[PDB]
Amino acid sequence: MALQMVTVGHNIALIQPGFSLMNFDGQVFFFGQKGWPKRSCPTGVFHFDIKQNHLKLKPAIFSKDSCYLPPLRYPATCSYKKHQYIIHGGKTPNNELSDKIYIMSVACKNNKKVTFRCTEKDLVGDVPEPRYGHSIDVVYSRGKSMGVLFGGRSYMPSTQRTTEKWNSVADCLPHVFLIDFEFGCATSYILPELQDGLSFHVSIARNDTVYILGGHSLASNIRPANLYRIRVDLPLGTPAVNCTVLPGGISVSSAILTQTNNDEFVIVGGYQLENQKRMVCSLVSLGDNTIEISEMETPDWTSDIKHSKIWFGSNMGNGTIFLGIPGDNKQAMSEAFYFYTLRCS
Amino acid sequence: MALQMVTVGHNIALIQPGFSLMNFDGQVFFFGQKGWPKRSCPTGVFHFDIKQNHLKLKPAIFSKDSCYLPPLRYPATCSYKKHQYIIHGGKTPNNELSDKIYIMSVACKNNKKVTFRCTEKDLVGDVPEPRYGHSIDVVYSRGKSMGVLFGGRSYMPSTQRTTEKWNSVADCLPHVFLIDFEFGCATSYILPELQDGLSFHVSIARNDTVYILGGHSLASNIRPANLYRIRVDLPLGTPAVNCTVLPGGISVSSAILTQTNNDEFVIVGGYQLENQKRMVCSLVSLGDNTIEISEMETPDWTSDIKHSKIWFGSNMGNGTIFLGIPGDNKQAMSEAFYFYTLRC
Amino acid sequence: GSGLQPAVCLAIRVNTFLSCSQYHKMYRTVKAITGRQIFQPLHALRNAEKVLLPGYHPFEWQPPLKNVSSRTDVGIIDGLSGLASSVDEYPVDTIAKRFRYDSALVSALMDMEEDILEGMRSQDLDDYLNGPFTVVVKESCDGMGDVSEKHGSGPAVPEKAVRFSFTVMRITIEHGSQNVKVFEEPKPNSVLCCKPLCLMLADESDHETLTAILSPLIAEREAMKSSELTLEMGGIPRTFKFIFRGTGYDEKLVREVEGLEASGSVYICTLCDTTRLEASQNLVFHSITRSHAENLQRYEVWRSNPYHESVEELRDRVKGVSAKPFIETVPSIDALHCDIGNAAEFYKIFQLEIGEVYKHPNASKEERKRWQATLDKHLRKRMNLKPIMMMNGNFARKLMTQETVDAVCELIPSEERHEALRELMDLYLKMKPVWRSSCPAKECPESLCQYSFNSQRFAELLSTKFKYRYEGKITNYFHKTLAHVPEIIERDGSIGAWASEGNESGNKLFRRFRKMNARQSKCYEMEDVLKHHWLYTSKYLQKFMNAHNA
Amino acid sequence: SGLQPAVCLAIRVNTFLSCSQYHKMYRTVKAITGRQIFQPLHALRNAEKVLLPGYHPFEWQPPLKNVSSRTDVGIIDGLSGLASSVDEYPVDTIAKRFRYDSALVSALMDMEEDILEGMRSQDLDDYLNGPFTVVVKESCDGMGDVSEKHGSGPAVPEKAVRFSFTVMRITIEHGSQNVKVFEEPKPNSVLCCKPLCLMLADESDHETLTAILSPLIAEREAMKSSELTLEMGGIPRTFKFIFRGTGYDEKLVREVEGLEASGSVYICTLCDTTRLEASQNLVFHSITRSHAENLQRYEVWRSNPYHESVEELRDRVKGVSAKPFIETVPSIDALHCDIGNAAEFYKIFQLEIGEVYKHPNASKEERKRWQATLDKHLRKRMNLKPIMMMNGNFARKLMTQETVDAVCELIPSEERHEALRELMDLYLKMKPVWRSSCPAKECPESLCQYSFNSQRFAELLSTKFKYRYEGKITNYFHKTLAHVPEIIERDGSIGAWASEGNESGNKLFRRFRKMNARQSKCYEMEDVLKHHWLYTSKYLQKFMNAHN
DNA sequence: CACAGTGGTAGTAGGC
DNA sequence: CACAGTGGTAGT
DNA sequence: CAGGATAGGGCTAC
DNA sequence: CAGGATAGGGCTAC
DNA sequence: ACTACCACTGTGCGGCGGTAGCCCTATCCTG
DNA sequence: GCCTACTACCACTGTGCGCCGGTAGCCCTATCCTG
Ligand SMILES: [Mg+2]
Ligand SMILES: [Mg+2]
Ligand SMILES: [Mg+2]
Ligand SMILES: [Zn+2]
Ligand SMILES: [Zn+2]
Repeated sequence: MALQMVTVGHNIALIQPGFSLMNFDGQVFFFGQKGWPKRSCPTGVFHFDIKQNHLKLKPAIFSKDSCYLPPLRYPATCSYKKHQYIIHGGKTPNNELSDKIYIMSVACKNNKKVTFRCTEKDLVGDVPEPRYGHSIDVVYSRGKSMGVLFGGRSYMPSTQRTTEKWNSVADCLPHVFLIDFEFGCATSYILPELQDGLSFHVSIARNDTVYILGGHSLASNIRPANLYRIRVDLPLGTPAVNCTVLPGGISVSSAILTQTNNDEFVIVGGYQLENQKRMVCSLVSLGDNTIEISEMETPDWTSDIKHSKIWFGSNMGNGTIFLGIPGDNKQAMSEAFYFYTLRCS
Repeated sequence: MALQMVTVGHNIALIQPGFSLMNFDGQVFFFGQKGWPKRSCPTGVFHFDIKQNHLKLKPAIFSKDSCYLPPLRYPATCSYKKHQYIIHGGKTPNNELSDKIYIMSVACKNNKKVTFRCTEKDLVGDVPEPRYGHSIDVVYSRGKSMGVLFGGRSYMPSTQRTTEKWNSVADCLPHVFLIDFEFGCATSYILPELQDGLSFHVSIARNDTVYILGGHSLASNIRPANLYRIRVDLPLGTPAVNCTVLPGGISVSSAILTQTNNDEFVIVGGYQLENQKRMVCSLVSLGDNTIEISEMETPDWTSDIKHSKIWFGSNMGNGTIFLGIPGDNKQAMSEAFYFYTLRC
Repeated sequence: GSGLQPAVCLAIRVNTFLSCSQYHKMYRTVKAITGRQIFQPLHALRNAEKVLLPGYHPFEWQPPLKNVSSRTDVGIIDGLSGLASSVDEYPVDTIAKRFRYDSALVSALMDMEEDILEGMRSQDLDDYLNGPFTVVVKESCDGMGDVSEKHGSGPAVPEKAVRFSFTVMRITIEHGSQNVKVFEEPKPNSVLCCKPLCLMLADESDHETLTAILSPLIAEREAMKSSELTLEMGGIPRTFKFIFRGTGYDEKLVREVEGLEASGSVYICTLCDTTRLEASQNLVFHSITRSHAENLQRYEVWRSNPYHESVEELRDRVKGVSAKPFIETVPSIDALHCDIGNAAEFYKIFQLEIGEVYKHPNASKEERKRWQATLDKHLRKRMNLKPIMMMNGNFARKLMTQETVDAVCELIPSEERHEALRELMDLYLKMKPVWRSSCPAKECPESLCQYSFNSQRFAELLSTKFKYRYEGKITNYFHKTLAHVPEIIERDGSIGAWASEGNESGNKLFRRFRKMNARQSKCYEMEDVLKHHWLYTSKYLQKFMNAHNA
Repeated sequence: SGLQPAVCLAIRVNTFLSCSQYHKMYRTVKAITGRQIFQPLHALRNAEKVLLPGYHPFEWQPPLKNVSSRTDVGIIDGLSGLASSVDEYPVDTIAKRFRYDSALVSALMDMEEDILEGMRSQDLDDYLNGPFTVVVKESCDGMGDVSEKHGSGPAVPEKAVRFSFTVMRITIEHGSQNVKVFEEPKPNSVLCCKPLCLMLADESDHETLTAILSPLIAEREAMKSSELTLEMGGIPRTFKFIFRGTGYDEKLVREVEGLEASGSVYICTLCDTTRLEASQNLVFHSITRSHAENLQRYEVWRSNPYHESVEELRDRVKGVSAKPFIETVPSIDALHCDIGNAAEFYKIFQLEIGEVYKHPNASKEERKRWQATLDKHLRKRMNLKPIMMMNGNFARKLMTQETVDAVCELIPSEERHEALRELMDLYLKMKPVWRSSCPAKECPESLCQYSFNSQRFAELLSTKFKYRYEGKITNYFHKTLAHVPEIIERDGSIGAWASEGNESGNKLFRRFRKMNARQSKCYEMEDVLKHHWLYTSKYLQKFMNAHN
């Protein structure tokens, strides 16, 4: 609702569609920089610091025990209880997909400068695929946690991939992989209500159910206004999963989620369809096992945004959404992206 | 000898080969600007005020009684009796030559600035054909005074001139026009001593005589090491002129004459050969009938200069010499010329 | 020799831009594949050029041209014109190569000889006539840039060129009755018609160099103004009067050469002696007065100051003529640069309306930049116009469209501004055909008939709804478009016909040749470019290439 | 009728004639001679099909990994199905490529005549369907200043990336003998840098660049693992392929080989050495870096199995932080070697004119004065003008004892004259080695002496020019001095393997995009690639060399 | 040592 | 209303 | 009071 | 203390 | 075999050292 | 001895580095002296 044009002097060219913000210690951190990690930030992770509507991508050190992960575009970023983000999939700057999970915790913090521990979890079992545009989001069933991974784009299987369509993406078979990072044992779940591969679908995990809103199904090339609630059971034994396509779903893709308040998220629009982007936010109130997709007072969108063709961004983390739109003055050196921040009360 | 570079902000683009500097009571003024007078300085004349080795071409202005003369390249500039710089000839930015004489006085100095009364002194009689590279120089004889205009390249006569060679110049037939700026009458005085026409000769005006010195005769395309002395008596009626080919002259051209002290003039810069400049300055001691061109000590010529194919400049009038050379056109509008100042 | 004649092989080498090297590749390839000389070798093509280049066709000027050599064999002479490139003289950073304007015109006529006779026939006249023609010649000078100085021996020429080029626009012979157009360049702004006359490696702003190089051409022009050309064509000793019309100049260049202050001057037109203020107030009722004769009289007034007026009173007396004109330009409008400047001002207007500066006069530089970027992104989205740094004519005539205004309106949250912009552009498009037509008397007489009224509406619209940006500050080209175009049409019959669009379009060819049809040496680039650009403009070769229709 | 369509096409492309200008010439010749001497545009277009990829049948004994077997694909989209959805990563790209399979078979069937003539010339047969170990010099090259066009299309950068390949050397097996069937006589000829992908992108855009190129890289990797049964002269001949990625500028090499930028303290794309460890040793550097080694090092960086800090880890991987995308061969861009070494000698002249060997601390504006002085004197003496972006022609008129003789006219110190003249003498006894397409033949003296000439150049750089090359040696000085001999032993040449052919093909890219292409973002790349394939067609070049 | 021009002379093969 | 391409495709 | 960011400039390649 | 230079920016053309 | 059509191009402005990155050090900027 | 074809030869080109609003000028006003 509260829009303000953020300025990015240096390292703005690193912010690329597909970047992921991660809220550690309340300090917000950028990841998924353009190109590969430059020695100004060999890690690719940056202190995201907006001060007086000016953003400063302050390089962020990693740990000794850390796995220096690549800049992943459109990966699956979720969070935890010290507070460790989970980054699955994503397009490496080499436009090859990651199958690794990157558990980016914080190893320590001093003078506001953080050293992360971006360890690498490899997934035994039904490791989903190298994919992107998907949603990883964690559930807490019986206190035990589990990362629900719902599909996003991938590159065709090697047997089927061809260089004339090398970058052709297929929405992964819509499954639900249960990543138990205690063992990294992914567990696929073929849900019959999930029969249309999805991607760029905002997934809101509340306690034990993840609400898949929006998404783009290139299989149908349409953005289904679907509200798949994937409820998860992790009792003593049988890890079970049941999805239910609730009503009230919204047609969005690449939308940006933020937990403005407790169980009160805000999906500031992504795209209603390719050249019709959702210039209307969508409040999402989550009862313990109910969810209503309201429609906020659409912010005073700047013409630069309304008249844009694309827009990207991610959850600063508290109630704010960092947005970017192609500036296209000359998109050569100066400012290839006009960036904004969108607070929510 | 005190070669110190000069920095110039805007208006550097106005200083060009052919510019003249007029020293009105210590205030030096630049006149011949590149292109026509822009509405920044519609007069074309400037204050050539250097300060901390940085030159500020401060747009001067003319008076109401004036004549907004054109930016004349390689004109004949000469002080005068007050102190009205005569300016004859010169290539207007249209390449045209100005037969007009422009007498630049200084009419107002209430302000810190000046205000020139550039009058047009129309010429009568054996007027000099439109020319440039020549030398007007005032000789004061028996009290009476006359400007001695000699030499200068000029465009071929309107009959012999052709468009295949429209700008082809010929050194004006060597004559010494005597000009009474009190009446604006030129008096051509063809002299057998001056066989070859000259241009870009320095010329030292002393009482009743003028030492023509070190020109370029386009006819022979050679710079004669001649030192013609043109003595000018003024018996009422028709004045009596007579030249004298003195020896010891230096084969130079486009050199800058600068009165360091009285009766002594340094001849800095110029060219000995089209491909070889005159890196060696030359003091010139003068008597009423004496002259001795003593080869000065070579200044600390920077490689910026020594290696420049050309150079140009003019006498700031206080024993000082403003000296420009083609700068590096690494770009188009980088810097017109690198400038320098010599004190002597 | 069942192949082609050398002149046709030359027309091919030329209009197909084939370099002599690539043409030789082709010629030897066909001669080694087929065996027969389909194409003529290069020596033959050069012997043919000798015919199409100036310095071949004999001619006479009944009053011999003053200060012009009577020699009819001079072709690509040095543009310096004996300018002493000496160390004592003014430096010469100029590779100038020019045709002698009389030789050049002779070759241009004898080149269209067939076309002149074609018209004399089609005009119910006798193609054996020798009556006094009247060749109207649009001399068109224009400065060019990014002319990469070459390495090698030669002056340190600037990375700038000047292309003087005369376009033989129309030839009219008087058959007693009236001057009938035995020829009219159908495509006058074409690159095939603006025949080069002088390629300088100079800057059009370098008045010293420019004038050193052009005063020859100007002398030849002022001479041909006062002399018939009894050159023989069609076997008959035709005789031509020349009406040179220097209209293919950029306004910047006109002001350089007609002795006027830069475009930003308070004195705004090269046609009327009015001020930017009086031009933002009246905007229409301004009569052409600025003429080369008047500009010279006014420069002599300035120089002389016969009334001893201050620089302000004086500058007003002379109405901006501080400098001496050395080119008799006819007071007209570079339709190319009128369109470019008017589209630049409409681009600015769009920026401003996006900023609603009619409400918010004050405005941030970065916010004006933001409006510019918004407009850029939109025109790219809707009108598919990439954001260009330096406004061109194509971007313009794609921007001077009701469609571009429809797009811009999407960014103007003000329907009254929508209507203001749409009416402004409606008027500008009901006027642009007039000063942009090669012949509005027929191309758009519906508009010309109503041009004065449409421009009155445009002016009062700038004063009503674009009150901003146009109170005491109207662009030079707006003033020309509104005030003079009707008079320019009553005088010359057209404006687009009389634009530098041909010269400029030929700058493209200058580059094309300098890179692909010239010896890459400062000594020979201008000579060769001039040769080949002349050939390109030769209606003989263009005919031989139009033989698929002929 | 004497002109076959292929010959009129050769005339059209090699004479750079546009289809419009060729049509003018054709209709004119046909209206003049009456004879339809030139075959019409449609006939040339039907002939192109034979020369463009996607015409000649073929098969790879091991069918290629993730490459369609279709022998009927030509100018496909370089996007490669890259989803331009707004959800995905934008595509500021107009990419058009040949499928490297089809491109290579078209190059071979275009050199069919050349290959057969060369095997005849080598005591060999035409009944010899033996495995020709083709050697393909890959040359990717960012162009820049590519004026983008108005009209419908993605907001591409004013840049390009011309991936190309020069079939440098086809060698066949003859018992144990490896016979050089055909060897590109003009390696860096723009007539042989077969364009393979023209993408209106920016090599700096690793995401876009890689999206466009990784299909080519996959085809290349699969060809490295297979054998091409192509029917030449009516015989099915097998072609093994060896791709040497060498026409990459060091900036692009480092982009695509996972390496830090040129300014990195890790100074080479060949050795793991350091900008400092190379300003001291300067000659003795085994070529260590290899795309395989660089992948190992990238996954070592990523994983950090030894749990090292960023500095220790970086020094363990030696700058391989990014993932190597292209299997670049650890070689030198003789062109950019000349450009960089000559810009270095240019700075050297600027500094000797500044005598910074005595006055290390000098004013920025004084260094500008020195640049200006050298500019003026080189324009005067060496006649070569001051250029902003150093080029190779400058680097050849400047890397000349004539030029240092001219410079010495600007330095007072005669010992500096001796130093500069010896430096240039060594650089000019070294350059022939990494410019000559085969120094073993063109300059074997300079090659067998290259070790010593390089030791001397290095010791003189350390001694006389220590004001610039103590602890900081340029990357191309370290390549020239330390790696050239090993590359010659390995590659047999360097200039043969430069981006000079690709870069010169940038000239044709512009010439076509301006003259021989539909001026529309939808087709500029397609048409330029078509016509720059043709131009590079040895078939058409032969037809144009019939007079010889 | 890049290379394919860039085109106008000049010189050199041929014809007659 | 610049105009001559720019080349493939579709349509005569 | 020294530690850390940091802006700038020199340096490498394009 | 107001007059004059003057630097800067807006404006015109290229 | 022609020719139209499409949906645009370059010529129309100019300058100037630039990026990107890297790496080291002179500021600066704390607490 | 003519002409016609062919080719060397000159000394260089561009393609190799981007980036951006720029210059020149005008002129009108906010800075800034200027004691
Ligand atoms: Mg102009
Ligand atoms: Mg590159
Ligand atoms: Mg390149
Ligand atoms: Zn007017
Ligand atoms: Zn190395």
